[PDB]
Amino acid sequence: LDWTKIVSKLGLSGQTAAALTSFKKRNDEAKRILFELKQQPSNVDFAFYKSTLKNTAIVDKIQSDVSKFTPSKANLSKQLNLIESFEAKALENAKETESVVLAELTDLEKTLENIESXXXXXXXXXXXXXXXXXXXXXXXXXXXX
Amino acid sequence: ILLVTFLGFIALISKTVAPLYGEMAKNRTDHVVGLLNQARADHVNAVKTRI
Repeated sequence: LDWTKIVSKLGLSGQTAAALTSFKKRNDEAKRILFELKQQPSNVDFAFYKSTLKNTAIVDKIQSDVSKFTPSKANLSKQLNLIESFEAKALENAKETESVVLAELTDLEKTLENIESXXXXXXXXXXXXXXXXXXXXXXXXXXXX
Repeated sequence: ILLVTFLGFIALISKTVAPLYGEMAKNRTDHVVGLLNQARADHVNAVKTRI
């Protein structure tokens, strides 16, 4: 139950504010409807309805049909629109971090360990760190654009 | 005048040696401090982007 993490789960764009507010309102209304309603069928007091009705065999026939089965507004799991989009979202957003965020962590560790170290050998290692820092600066401007 | 010019230039070159090294600190030594500050800011920006 991520409360503070679900509000900041999106990126820098504010286009996901309408989709996140509609999903949170639908989940709260569905849980409140199940708690406000009774978690049972019905009483159906046939002991005081069959002997009090004017017509003979009136309340006895209606009590047997209501306690059997009837139709209800329900659906099946055939239209799995959210299940099909879950695999495509993880393969484009979550799977992109396995090659973009992983390459940035390996390049930052190699540049920090080389720029901090004697003369000609240290200058050669600093050249590779300078090239990685220049590429990181261009990637930082592209991430904000 | 040849001996007086050599002694006067020796004292002036001694004071100019300390002034040239001090003036170079605002360009040569300042470049190392500027590169270290730029590398520290780039490392914090790369760690924030990776997080």
